[PDB]
Amino acid sequence: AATREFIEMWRLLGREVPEHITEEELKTLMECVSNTAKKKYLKYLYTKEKVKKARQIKKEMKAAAKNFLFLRLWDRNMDIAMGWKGAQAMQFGQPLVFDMAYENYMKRKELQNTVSQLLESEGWNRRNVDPFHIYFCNLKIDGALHRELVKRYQEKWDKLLLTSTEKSHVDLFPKDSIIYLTADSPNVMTTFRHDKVYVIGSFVDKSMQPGTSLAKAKRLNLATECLPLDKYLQWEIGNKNLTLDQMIRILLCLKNNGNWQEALQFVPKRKHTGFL
Amino acid sequence: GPNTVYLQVVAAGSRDSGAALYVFSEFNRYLFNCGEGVQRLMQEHKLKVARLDNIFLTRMHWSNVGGLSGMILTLKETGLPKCVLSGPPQLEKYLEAIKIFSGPLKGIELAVRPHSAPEYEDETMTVYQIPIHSEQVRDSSLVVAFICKLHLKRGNCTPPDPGAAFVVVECPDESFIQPICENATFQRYQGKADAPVALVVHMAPASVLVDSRYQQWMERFGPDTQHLVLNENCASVHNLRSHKIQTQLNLIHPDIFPLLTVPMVQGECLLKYQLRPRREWQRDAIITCNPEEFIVEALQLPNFQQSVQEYRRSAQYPEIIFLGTGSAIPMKIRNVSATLVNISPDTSLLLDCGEGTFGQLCRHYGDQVDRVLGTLAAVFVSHLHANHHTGLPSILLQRERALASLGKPLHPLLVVAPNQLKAWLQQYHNQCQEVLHHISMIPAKCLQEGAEISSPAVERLISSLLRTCDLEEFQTCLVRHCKHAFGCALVHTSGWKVVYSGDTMPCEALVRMGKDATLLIHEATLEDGLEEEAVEKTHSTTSQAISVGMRMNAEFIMLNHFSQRYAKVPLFSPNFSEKVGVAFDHMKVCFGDFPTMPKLIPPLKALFAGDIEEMEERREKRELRQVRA
Amino acid sequence: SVKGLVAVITGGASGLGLATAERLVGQGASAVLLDLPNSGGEAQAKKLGNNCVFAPADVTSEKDVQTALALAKGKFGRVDVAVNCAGIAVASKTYNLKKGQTHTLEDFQRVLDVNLMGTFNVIRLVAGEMGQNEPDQGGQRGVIINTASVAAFEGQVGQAAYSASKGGIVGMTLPIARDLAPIGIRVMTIAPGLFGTPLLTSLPEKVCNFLASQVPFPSRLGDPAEYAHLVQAIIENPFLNGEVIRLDGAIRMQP
Amino acid sequence: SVKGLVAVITGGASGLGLATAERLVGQGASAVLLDLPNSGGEAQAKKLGNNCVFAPADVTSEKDVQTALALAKGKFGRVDVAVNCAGIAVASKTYNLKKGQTHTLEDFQRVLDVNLMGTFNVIRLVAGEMGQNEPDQGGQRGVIINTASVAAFEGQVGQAAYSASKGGIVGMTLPIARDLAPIGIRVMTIAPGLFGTPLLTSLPEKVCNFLASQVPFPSRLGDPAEYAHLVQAIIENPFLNGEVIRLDGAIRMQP
Amino acid sequence: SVKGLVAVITGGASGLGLATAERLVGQGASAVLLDLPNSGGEAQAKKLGNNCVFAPADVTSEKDVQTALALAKGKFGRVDVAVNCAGIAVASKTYNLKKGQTHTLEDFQRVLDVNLMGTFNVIRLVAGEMGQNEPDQGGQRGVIINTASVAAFEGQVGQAAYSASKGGIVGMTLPIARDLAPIGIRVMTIAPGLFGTPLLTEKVCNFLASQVPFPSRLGDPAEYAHLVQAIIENPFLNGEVIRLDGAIRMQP
Amino acid sequence: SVKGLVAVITGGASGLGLATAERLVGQGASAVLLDLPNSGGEAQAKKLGNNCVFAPADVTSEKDVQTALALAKGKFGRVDVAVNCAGIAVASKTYNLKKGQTHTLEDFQRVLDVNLMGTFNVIRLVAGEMGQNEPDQGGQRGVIINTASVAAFEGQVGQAAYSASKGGIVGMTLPIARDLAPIGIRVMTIAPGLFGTPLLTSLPEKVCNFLASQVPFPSRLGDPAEYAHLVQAIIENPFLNGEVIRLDGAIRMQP
RNA sequence: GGUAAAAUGGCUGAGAAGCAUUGGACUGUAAAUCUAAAGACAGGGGUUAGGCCUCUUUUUACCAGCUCCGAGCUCG
Ligand SMILES: Nc1ncnc2c1ncn2[C@@H]1O[C@H](CSCC[C@H](N)C(=O)O)[C@@H](O)[C@H]1O
Ligand SMILES: [Zn+2]
Ligand SMILES: [Zn+2]
Repeated sequence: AATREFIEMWRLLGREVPEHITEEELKTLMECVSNTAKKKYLKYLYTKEKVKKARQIKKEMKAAAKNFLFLRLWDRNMDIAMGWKGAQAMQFGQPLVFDMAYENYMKRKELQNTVSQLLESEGWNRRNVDPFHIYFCNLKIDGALHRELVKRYQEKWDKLLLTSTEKSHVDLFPKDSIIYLTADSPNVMTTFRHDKVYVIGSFVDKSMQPGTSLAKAKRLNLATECLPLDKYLQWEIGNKNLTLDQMIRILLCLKNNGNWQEALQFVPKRKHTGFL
Repeated sequence: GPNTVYLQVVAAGSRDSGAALYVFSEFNRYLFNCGEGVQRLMQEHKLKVARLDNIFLTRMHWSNVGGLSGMILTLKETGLPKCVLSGPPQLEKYLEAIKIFSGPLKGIELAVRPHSAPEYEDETMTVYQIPIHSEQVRDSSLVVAFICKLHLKRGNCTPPDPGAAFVVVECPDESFIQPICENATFQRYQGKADAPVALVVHMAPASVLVDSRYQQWMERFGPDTQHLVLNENCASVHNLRSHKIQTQLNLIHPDIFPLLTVPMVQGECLLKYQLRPRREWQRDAIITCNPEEFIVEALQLPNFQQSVQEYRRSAQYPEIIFLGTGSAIPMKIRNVSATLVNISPDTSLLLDCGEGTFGQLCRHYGDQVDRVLGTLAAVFVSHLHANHHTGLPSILLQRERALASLGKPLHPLLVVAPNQLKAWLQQYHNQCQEVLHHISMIPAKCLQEGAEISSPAVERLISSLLRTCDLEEFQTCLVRHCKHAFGCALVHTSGWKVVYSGDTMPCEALVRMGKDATLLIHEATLEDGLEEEAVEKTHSTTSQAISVGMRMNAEFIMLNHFSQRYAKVPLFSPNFSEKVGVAFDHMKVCFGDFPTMPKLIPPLKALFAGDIEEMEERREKRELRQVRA
Repeated sequence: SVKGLVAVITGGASGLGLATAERLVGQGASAVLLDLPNSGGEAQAKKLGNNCVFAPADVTSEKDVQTALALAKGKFGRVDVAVNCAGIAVASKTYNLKKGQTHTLEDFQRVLDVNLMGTFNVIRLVAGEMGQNEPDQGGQRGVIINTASVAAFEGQVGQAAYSASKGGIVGMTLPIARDLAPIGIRVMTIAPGLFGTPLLTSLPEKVCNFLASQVPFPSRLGDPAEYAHLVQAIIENPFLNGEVIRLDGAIRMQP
Repeated sequence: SVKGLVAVITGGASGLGLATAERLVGQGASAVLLDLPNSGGEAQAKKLGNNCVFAPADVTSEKDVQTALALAKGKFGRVDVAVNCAGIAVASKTYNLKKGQTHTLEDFQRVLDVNLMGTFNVIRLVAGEMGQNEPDQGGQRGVIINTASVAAFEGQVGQAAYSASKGGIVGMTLPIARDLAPIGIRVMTIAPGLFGTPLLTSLPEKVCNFLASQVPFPSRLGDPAEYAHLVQAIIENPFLNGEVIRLDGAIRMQP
Repeated sequence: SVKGLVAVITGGASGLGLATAERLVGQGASAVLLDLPNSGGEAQAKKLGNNCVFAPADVTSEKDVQTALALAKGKFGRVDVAVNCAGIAVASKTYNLKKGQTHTLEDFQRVLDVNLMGTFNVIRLVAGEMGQNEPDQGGQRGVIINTASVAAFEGQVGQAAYSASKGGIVGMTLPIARDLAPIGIRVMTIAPGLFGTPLLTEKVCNFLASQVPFPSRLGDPAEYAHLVQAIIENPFLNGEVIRLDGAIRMQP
Repeated sequence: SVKGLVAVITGGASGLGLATAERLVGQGASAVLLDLPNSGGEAQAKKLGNNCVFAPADVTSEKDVQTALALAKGKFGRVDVAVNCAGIAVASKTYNLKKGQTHTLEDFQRVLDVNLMGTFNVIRLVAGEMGQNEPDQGGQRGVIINTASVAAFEGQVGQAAYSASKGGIVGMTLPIARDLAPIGIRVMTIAPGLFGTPLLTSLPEKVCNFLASQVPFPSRLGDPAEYAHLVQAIIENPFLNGEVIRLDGAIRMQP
């Protein structure tokens, strides 16, 4: 199309536009109708090229650089040890559910961010001393989330020690032992219960539409809870919704006998001054 | 130069709203003809007042400066350092007169740019003021017309865009047609190629438009010139939320909640016209009123349908109409305080005249407003706070118009009010526009129980009031709200007694005076939570009003003057008995409806379930914060 | 050689117990399948041919095993080999502090009765059956082969009852071998690892795949044909007695 | 040191349990004697002082062990050590061809449930009590010590049920230690071998005298005080877990 | 099976290795005898047929084993099985208080060099030879079988050096199997008891034969060869010690 | 009690041997450190007081061990306990197909010449010294304690020479215990797991934390004071002989 | 319902950059590495020369307006 002409002319002006471009992202560019969307998309491409080029120079700068008990094969041993722990957790661990029913309310950017947060959350859960048993409920096959997950994990997807299913959490656990964590719940989480199942909505929701998780929970008459962020720290600025990795790390700290003043260490410091 | 500039019609000239524009720009904002109720309309449609630098008034008349005080106190609470007015030179005297009932309004700064003052230019627009004097210091024959010229914007090479000018013309009557036609300054822009005026806003009665001279005057501006006409011929709903609420409540009880009522382009609400980007009749936000959607939304409520079904399967004069049941600021659903009393089919009494009261009355009665104004016998003003008396001049002018239309003699109205109100109306009559020739005012102190006849004229006036309203006796007492704050009580020959408290606190003189009242109307500004604030602000809480009513032993109790904190409904404490009721805008209450009123509580709870739940949640959060403090 | 031998295989209607029956019948031996009546033992017996007879019996019951042995003696005339492949398992931790759960005594007792008690019952009755056999020219009267998973040496979490039963079998292997030495009966034990039997399929698929991948060589689940091959090797070899052979793949099971 | 510790000793009214109780009470600890009502444990509890109490219970029944643990918690408010020195023993060959005798299933069942099932019952019920203790500086919550004679490794003729029970105890030690590792409870096993308990004294005097000569060094029957010393050493050492220790004096049993 | 399969058998001139060679060649395999030049294994290699070749070598010497493996590669082209059946034995008490005699360090070291060091020396080279084989469809490249007597568990009086070497082999089995697992080589160990080797063959031998529970006789190298063949055939045996004993547990 | 005992500790200038010497001297015994001259054991002997004497000797050569024993007899007059806590560790694969690398024979030989041959040399020379002692009232003349490793049971990739040497000690601990039984000398073996010796604490922090997490309970590296405590318990107990004790924490080595 | 300020979806920034994350490597003890993936400062709009201007959402503060002149509780 004619978009390449304005691309080159803005590159001559250097108005925060990518140095080069590929065909597929170019078609995505003409699939942007607002000049603001095209400007934001071009800036995203521009910052991608800059960071990719900037990090390359670090390789060049690095290029300027008996009796033993064990061979230096530590990475394999850590991986195998985490695998054994995960295999045991898949049988005797406490279930934790990620609800993938929010695939409709997320745009492409929020979908990619959700996948990244899910990757980080699973990685943090694997390394723990007492991991959960992570469930991926309402994960429709060949869906957008499923396709992205199998793209990022590649062949590891078939070997991850977690249960992925197309069913719902209500179809796997008794309705009494299910607690749907959400920021809009009226009930305030007091203590971590080891006999309950906690559901975390795999949601990003940058274009804030609060109450989605609460509506989904109340539709099935499920119990709801909210973190006592307020009771333990001075909330200054920022929405009380937390990322998936922060939520799983808070739950892991609580699960391991930690107190609230220690579990809330993973809340970003830019949101609260300090504890009470 | 700014990148976008467009106009917007806040009010379309309808008899109940007046006319007003709203010039929006990236650098400045302007307003024209701030009439009564303009603040409420602009707040409802989310029109920001943060950077309202200038307000242009095209004529020194209450239809153009009615809501000026409300806008001034709002901009102040907004934090604007200075606001500049433009129009007739009489504004200075008007500003002096406003301070009589208000304070000195020290915070905000007021400036006046009369027509004789040098031209004013801004970062986005140059404004010229054209003084026009009708054929044949108070001046009743001056009208100011505005010609606004935009700044030339250099092109992006893109050719530059020359400034496009628009003209606002006010022609209140036929007497102004020739001065407009013979004006030389208009011929400078009209008969030329200089920036052919993009759009001309005409605010003149339709009888003026059909005149041949005026028709030729508009045609001489060129073929490309548009013409917008706000001429009381508009058919558009201005208060959408009020219509929604009234239609929804009408589904419960129809009687208690009655239903409301040369090329040229007739103005509509929220109609726009861009000038800087391009020149088009945008028309993207035009309000659309459809009762079917409103009743569908009401019926789909979780509990409304069963509640109204249960109420319905269960199954005269005087009648009270609550025109306005809100305290300080006009809001989306509740206007400022007012109460119409219909003693007889031929006589009526207005219990309080807030700002824009006539607008609510016109909306309530529709084409019957002229007949209603004929029956208006007296108006009672209780304490000189703003938004309790500012709507009086509109009522007086509309009463004169209705009497002229209906063919009745102009007999002066009877006003019972504190003597301090005399100074405000006296200054307005002397400096700005003749009013006093319409009222015969009676001081409120002269009607006290222990009062004495100050003058024989006062005794004659009060006797005339008793004859006209057919009342047996009229009494007033000093309630404990502010300096010179009065209640009232009316007793008819039939024997029923009505008592109006007014802004007050729990008082003993009111209880003593209003003993054995048939119906009591009491202030209910706050709830039990903020009794300390109520004492500090000299107001009564809900339980305080209920206790006052019970002690006085009234047959029924009604509450009004709800605070801005309250959005739609007040709380319904278990103390709510069969005698305690609640008030909403535009409901009609008769003496036979007292048993019905308690039965309406479940349907009203259902209709506002979400709002009351949100209010309860907010109160609980506030209580938790207070405890944790 | 195993030609002409008669074998009694407990649990020989599925898994490890069926592979040995298939191999022995194919080689030319006669087999008797000893399994619960609910299992489709009769279908496998019909499939294997005229040298296979299904005997519905319960190992935990003395009368049932006696009736099965009587049927085997009536049909074939002698008993030369006995293979104990019947065995159940349970997955339950001894005590779960966080969940406040305790291992039930009923589960432990049932696992102990099926795995350990039933094996001893079959051993002590089949030994009496072999005692009447005329001695082979090498002095051997019969062979008894047991099964005791590698959990006897390296238990996993939630594998207390299974490890206890298998460890009991392993510990009692040698005393029984010394007991039957005068009457010329050899007692041998096999310690299979992860062999992909219906017992192991109770675990989730991903756990099974990970466990298979962790075998040093070959990195796969065990094949019951390999178990049958080892069983035949034990029968043919006359000098294997009172020893536990781990058919594992060199896998050591982590906690 | 073991001062202030509270210990529950099953079978602590004679033999190795009584010796362990004597040594532990002597060092300043508190002991609870868990034995049968007719074992005469009340006399021993009275003799050992007010720091030792007797709780009549049967280890094979859940209710009796629960009542005994409740009594111990009421008296001392804490349980820190659980030592299992209980168990019957029988002696009969699996099959006696020359006499036509077959091992009875009742004797095997009785020895199995008293020795193996009772030990697991006590362990699972005690772990609930130890789980309520606050972890110490090292994170330890309690120590569980079991007994499993050397018959688990090298059994003799007639020790079929005994070897099965002891081998089951040995095999289940590692999975149980892995189960309670997150809790903070250490599990250990001891192989007493040949000791001067009344069980070994029930044999003919000549047989016992000959047996004491078969120990390489020291050439005498084991002293129960030595077993008590080993138990105390296991309690004191914080790094001993999931291991079987043979306190046999380098003896290896012959056919 | 073992048809067309090449095996390298250490100490094949006589003993358990000779019987293993006889059985393997009988079944259709190819054997390479690796023993001392004076052991007289050339006559046995000639007797067995054209599928047996005598390669004189000393297991303690790297050069001898390398030349023997080169000869095996030249003759047959590949190596698939390695059976380490060589070893010496010595009876001597650690200390005799009555006589004042002390076990000599040279005697102890000589046994370790042949039994333990020789086995590892053969293993580390035959594994390199086996690494060149194309993987079998089951993934297997070769099988290594070691011999370590039951002295590694219950040694007798005077068997200090012998038990040390055999226990070393038993302990070495598992880590070597883990080392060669990615390559695809199975390492297995056999623990023979009382066998009719030339070392063991009147009163003492008769009593020892009676001591075995069942069968009450000395072992048979034919049975040892049968067990070796079974280990070769079975694909799931790896990193384990098998005790071909007869249920005999030695006494002090 | 160990008051008055004289102990010879090989490799006692650092690691487990130093901790054993510190504990034994603290309880009132006397120790003779036996380690290479360049290990700086003279400073440790000076620190421990006049009750401890450094003997510069190499366990591989017979002459230095004899000289050290003569020095110990001259200084104190007798040898009652011998603790072998000296050894080198080497990690190297048997064969690396990708790199084309082979385990060199020199690395294998020098591990045996220290861990296995040196231990036996010290044992045989000390047993002569202990044979001159008058027998104790219990018939004992001395105690010899070796130090194997868990690598002798679960070797990892690369620990082929280490496991061969440590496996030899586990294999030979029983025949030696029978050899010295008439004299009255007890031989015992300890197999520590992951201990915080200086050779192992030099590893980076990340791998040290991983190794600490590997141990089930307590989830930390072993403390040499615990090894010294176990050595003292073995010395005091008269019925421990010819057995290997795993001081591990229930850690089974990962492959 | 209003008024004002702010908003980093892994965390801190700076206004570039660090600490992090995912897949792969059988590492000879700097793997303290190599390689592939993901890098969007609330969300929409516009324009724009950045940067502004606007709409929406969320977080945190805040929400009546009695004027006179002399008699000095009433008088205009
Ligand atoms: N403050 C908080 N308290 C409890 N759960 C929370 C939380 N913040 C996030 N979560 C959980 O983690 C998820 C992160 S996404 C949050 C957005 C969601 N639309 C909502 O506002 O409800 C949530 O869906 C919820 O499951
Ligand atoms: Zn008011
Ligand atoms: Zn008021």
